[PDB]
Amino acid sequence: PVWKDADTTLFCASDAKAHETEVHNVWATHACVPTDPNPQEIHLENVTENFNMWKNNMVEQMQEDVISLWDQSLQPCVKLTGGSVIKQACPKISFDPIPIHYCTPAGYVILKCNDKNFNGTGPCKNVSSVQCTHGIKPVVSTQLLLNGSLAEEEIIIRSENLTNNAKTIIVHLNKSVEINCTRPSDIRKAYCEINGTKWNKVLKQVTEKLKEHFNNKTIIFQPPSGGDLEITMHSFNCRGEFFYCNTTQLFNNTCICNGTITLPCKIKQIINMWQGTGQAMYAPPIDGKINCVSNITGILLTRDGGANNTSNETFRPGGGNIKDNWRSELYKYKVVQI
Amino acid sequence: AGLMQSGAVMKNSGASVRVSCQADGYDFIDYVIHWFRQRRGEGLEWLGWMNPSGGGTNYPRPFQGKVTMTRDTSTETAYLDVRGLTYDDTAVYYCVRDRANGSGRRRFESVNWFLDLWGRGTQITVVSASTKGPSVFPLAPSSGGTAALGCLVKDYFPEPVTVSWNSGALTSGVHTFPAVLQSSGLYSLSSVVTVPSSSLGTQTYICNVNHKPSNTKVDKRVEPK
Amino acid sequence: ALTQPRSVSASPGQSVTISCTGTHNYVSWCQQKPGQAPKLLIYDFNKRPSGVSDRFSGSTSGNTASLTISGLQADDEGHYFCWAFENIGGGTKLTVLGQPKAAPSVTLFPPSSEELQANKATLVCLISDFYPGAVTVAWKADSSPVKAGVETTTPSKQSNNKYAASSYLSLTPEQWKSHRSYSCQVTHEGSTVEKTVAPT
Ligand SMILES: *[C@@H]1O[C@H](CO)[C@@H](O)[C@H](O)[C@H]1NC(C)=O
Ligand SMILES: *[C@@H]1O[C@H](CO)[C@@H](O)[C@H](O)[C@H]1NC(C)=O
Ligand SMILES: *[C@@H]1O[C@H](CO)[C@@H](O)[C@H](O)[C@H]1NC(C)=O
Ligand SMILES: *[C@@H]1O[C@H](CO)[C@@H](O)[C@H](O)[C@H]1NC(C)=O
Ligand SMILES: *[C@@H]1O[C@H](CO)[C@@H](O)[C@H](O)[C@H]1NC(C)=O
Ligand SMILES: *[C@@H]1O[C@H](CO)[C@@H](O)[C@H](O)[C@H]1NC(C)=O
Ligand SMILES: *[C@@H]1O[C@H](CO)[C@@H](O)[C@H](O)[C@H]1NC(C)=O
Ligand SMILES: *[C@@H]1O[C@H](CO)[C@@H](O)[C@H](O)[C@H]1NC(C)=O
Ligand SMILES: *[C@@H]1O[C@H](CO)[C@@H](O)[C@H](O)[C@H]1NC(C)=O
Ligand SMILES: *[C@@H]1O[C@H](CO)[C@@H](O)[C@H](O)[C@H]1NC(C)=O
Ligand SMILES: *[C@@H]1O[C@H](CO)[C@@H](O)[C@H](O)[C@H]1NC(C)=O
Repeated sequence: PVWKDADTTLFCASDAKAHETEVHNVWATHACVPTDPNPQEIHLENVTENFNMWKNNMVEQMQEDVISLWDQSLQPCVKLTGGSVIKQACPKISFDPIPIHYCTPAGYVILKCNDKNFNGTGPCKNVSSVQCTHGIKPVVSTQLLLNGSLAEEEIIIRSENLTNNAKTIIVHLNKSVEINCTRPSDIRKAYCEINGTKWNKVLKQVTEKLKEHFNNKTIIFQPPSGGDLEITMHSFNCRGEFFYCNTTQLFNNTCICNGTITLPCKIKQIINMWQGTGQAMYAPPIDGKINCVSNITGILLTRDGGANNTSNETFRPGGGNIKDNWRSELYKYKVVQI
Repeated sequence: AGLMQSGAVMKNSGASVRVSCQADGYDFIDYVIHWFRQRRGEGLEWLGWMNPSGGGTNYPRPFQGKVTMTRDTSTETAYLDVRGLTYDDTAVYYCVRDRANGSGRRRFESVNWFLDLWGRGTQITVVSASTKGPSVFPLAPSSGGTAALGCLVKDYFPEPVTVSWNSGALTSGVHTFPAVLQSSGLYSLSSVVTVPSSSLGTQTYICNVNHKPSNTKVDKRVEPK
Repeated sequence: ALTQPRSVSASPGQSVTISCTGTHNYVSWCQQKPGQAPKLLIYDFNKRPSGVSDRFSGSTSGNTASLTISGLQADDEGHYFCWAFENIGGGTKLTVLGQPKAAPSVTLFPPSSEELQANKATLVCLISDFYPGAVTVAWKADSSPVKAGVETTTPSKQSNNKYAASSYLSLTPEQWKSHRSYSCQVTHEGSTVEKTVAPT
């Protein structure tokens, strides 16, 4: 065995049905390969290897794939960009993401870190060799991470550096909490339901760990300070509808109120294109009950700078870089060539 | 690669102002932008940063509510807003691109903020407007270790005042300082003459101050005691 | 939040060192010339980007980082500053000596009779005839430092290529007649002079 870190074009694999109209299947039948039946892992005994989740090329290829899945699937009636405007036909689609696996070609292999407190950047004691990652759902969402993998043992805090306030911090939860979003049978308005008891228990635990990493300082949360609608609220796609939820009450400092927390959301039809660019118009929503249950597995936060001369650290929710989503799922993988 | 900032602006107490930074030569949408402030005589202060991709921001507690940063990605332009202008806010404001932070591929590999590309700065001057001609006062000479005497020109607006000595015939060792803008939004300036001590009681010195904005001409003789 | 010395000077062909004291955190350096926009020189204590001269170098030793400039040229005349994230130093004027150093005359003028007849008290301190053009002006009431009411002007070239500066301390007569002593303290290339004045 002789290897070195390398960057290569991976290929995706999935268990898409070839006879499906749901668009993640349509896209994976042509873009990916069938997933391997009986797959092999081999533990590399007494091997220690340094991973680094914040510099990892898998994350970038997975972004390009997801970008290109959305551009093929989402059908906005109008697209308006730098002077342009294209009107098209915009039927509604069957939307629900499916697990994707990422796989090395010949001559390369994917190292996977099995050390279960692994924050994402250190050296790793219990390394494995695999041909594919596990099944990652390409769900895009801001503020909260949905339908992801859980932390194995203790809640984990990831960041390229906590002392640099310009770097996103990613909290990976112990134990998931359901978020139930529903537009029922004026018609843009919906809401999400969260069990306040479970959630606050978890949020208390998340502050105790943030306290660990900030020299037992006083931790408080605050609404996002600025930016576009997609980052200042928990945004996401359910069944092709673009939901935007005010999550202010999710971070209620006062009570670290324990019935059900209900967040006000709206289904929007004008959305910014997350290919930077411009905006896209979508058709008004379905009739009947649009309903999505999702595990909350992670949160993306930003620490407020200044405040060295103080006794408190303040955090605000916010995504914006969809790539950190991917990082929260690929932090244990690294591609090498033999 | 370059940042082109907007020209200098003048405002009164209260009010708001907006100053822009126009990127060119590079992909504005990657890379974070910080703003920075320098008051006259002080060092730079950090005002916050703004990720032009999603518009996310981060301001130190002393400036949240007083500063806001925004952008327009279609023209690749950053914007800084200073609300509730006080005389403290008179300063030089700088926008800068940090190649170490941002979305997309070309982060530069520096753990510190890589404050790479700087604009030239925009001057925000807070002058409580109105007018007000100045009052002129003698800096009288008193206590080899020769003589210096002069003129204090206090509380006027706007610039400028002209100062001269003996209606322009004295030019030897005279030096009129720049005006300084005080807490009151009014300017003040001083002018001096080094003279040989053997000339007090025999050579005579007059301040000639002229402020045309308010029709004011004063002649103030400086006597020692 | 990072100290830094206010001025530093040396002559062509020599070398100088700017320091800032205050962090153990990665520090980078910038050089702002007159008329131009700042440019990065050193990052992360001692690294150089491509396109920066080998005369610039960086070093750190327990809570103080240093920028060192070898083989000084007069194009290096400028302002130099450091940061460790949002922790910034006050900046240092670097002068490449183009003429012999000259200490300042300072004279401190008390409130004129005529301004006190108008209920105002302006102390004015005029510093003149110095090179390099960088000084510190500190007001003292009796023995104590003064923070409020101080407006100082930046050194501007005199009529003979030396520098002058002016400083003003604005008081009401109450606070004026409440100290018995007031002084202007001017520091220049190490040496301080203090002129004192009294309600008399
Ligand atoms: C190494 O990783 C495997 C994953 O299959 C895990 O089951 C095992 O407990 C790990 N070993 C140690 C010592 O943690
Ligand atoms: C992650 O762990 C490594 C050691 O394994 C440590 O050097 C690094 O500071 C840690 N980072 C965070 C964000 O905890
Ligand atoms: C939600 O969380 C439960 C753990 O209680 C897990 O078994 C289930 O797979 C999760 N659903 C997802 C990830 O869609
Ligand atoms: C959650 O993590 C905390 C500390 O991070 C720990 O005390 C607790 O046992 C964990 N809970 C679960 C369900 O693993
Ligand atoms: C989600 O909410 C709907 C309507 O409020 C409810 O009927 C449904 O049972 C909920 N689902 C879960 C898993 O709680
Ligand atoms: C919320 O979770 C708690 C567990 O802490 C449990 O009683 C139940 O699942 C929920 N309670 C209510 C009142 O909804
Ligand atoms: C934890 O931090 C607080 C500071 O907010 C301090 O007052 C308290 O004593 C600390 N607790 C312990 C057990 O040290
Ligand atoms: C969410 O609601 C709270 C209080 O009503 C506050 O954070 C903010 O006004 C709302 N956020 C929006 C409208 O984006
Ligand atoms: C926090 O919880 C309780 C609600 O029962 C109350 O103190 C307050 O209204 C809440 N804060 C919010 C909703 O921002
Ligand atoms: C999360 O998984 C559930 C279960 O399949 C699905 O119904 C829901 O749409 C998913 N949420 C998102 C945002 O993809
Ligand atoms: C930021 O984190 C790195 C670890 O990757 C550490 O070396 C560095 O000291 C931290 N920041 C500063 C300013 O030192």
